[PDB]
Amino acid sequence: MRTYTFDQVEKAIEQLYPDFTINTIEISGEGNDCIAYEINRDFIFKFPKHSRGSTNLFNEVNILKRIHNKLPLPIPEVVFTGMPSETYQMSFAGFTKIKGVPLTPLLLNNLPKQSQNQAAKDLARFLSELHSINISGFKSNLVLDFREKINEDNKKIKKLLSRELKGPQMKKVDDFYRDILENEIYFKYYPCLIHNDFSSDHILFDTEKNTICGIIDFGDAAISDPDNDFISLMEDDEEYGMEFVSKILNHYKHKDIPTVLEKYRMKEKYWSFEKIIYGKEYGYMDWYEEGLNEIRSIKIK
Ligand SMILES: Nc1ncnc2c1ncn2[C@@H]1O[C@H](CO)[C@@H](O)[C@H]1O
Ligand SMILES: [Cl-]
Repeated sequence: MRTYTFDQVEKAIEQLYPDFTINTIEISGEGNDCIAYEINRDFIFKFPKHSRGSTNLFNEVNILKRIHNKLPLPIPEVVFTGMPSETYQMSFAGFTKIKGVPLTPLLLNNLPKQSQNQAAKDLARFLSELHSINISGFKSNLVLDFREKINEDNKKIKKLLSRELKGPQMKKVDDFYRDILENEIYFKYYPCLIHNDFSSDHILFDTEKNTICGIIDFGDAAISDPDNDFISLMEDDEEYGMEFVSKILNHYKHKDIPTVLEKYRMKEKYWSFEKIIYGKEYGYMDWYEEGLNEIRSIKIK
């Protein structure tokens, strides 16, 4: 992973946009892929920590352009873009800053009921529109076929762990994957554009009006199961929990809530495997070793 000096950030931007005066530059936050810099309190510029992150940033730029002006909450607008090199598909990008603070579960549960309900309705409406966007222009690098993802994961896990697990432990890994694969419910969805990291840290809130004022972080958006964007809201402490999320599902007119729950339960168990792979694909040994220990020692449905 690479980090950046403030000077490097300013030089990179100067190279392609020499007429843009930078007065203020501060780190705004940081995810798996990118470090974010707030520039002139007007813009957020993302700089990739690594190649994989850069490809995600390239995709985020492409998606945000394709959906500009289509959705009923504000989303970042692409204003500046960097260049490809032998290392990065895109060396940086600058988006409009969306104002607001994350709608944390704490903040949400302290709102008056009327604003909680309005927030659930505004989310459903946003997701209905997002999930309705015409996907036919989106190439295969943006398509995340869940069955292919599960089979490809099964193969990455075997390749990574065949020297790390004993016989019965790998047996339990095969039983687990066989069980998921034989359940049709995970695989029969109508593919749609999904945010795919749809959680409270990415939902921005205006406390003067008590209304959601933006959705951010599209670097994982992909063509996939629309249910992914309800399950990412559901974790009982970390996120909103079921009472709130069923108001979103009801506003969205979801026809099959129990399927949403079943997907959520499966994704809870699936986390150990995600941790191994993420471990290696994003260079986080801590996750790797945590996921390995869980496969080694603990029951998995
Ligand atoms: N366009 C934006 N407007 C407001 N905050 C942003 C924006 N983009 C990124 N951020 C912040 O920097 C982090 C990493 O992208 C985000 O989760 C958020 O904290
Ligand atoms: Cl469209």
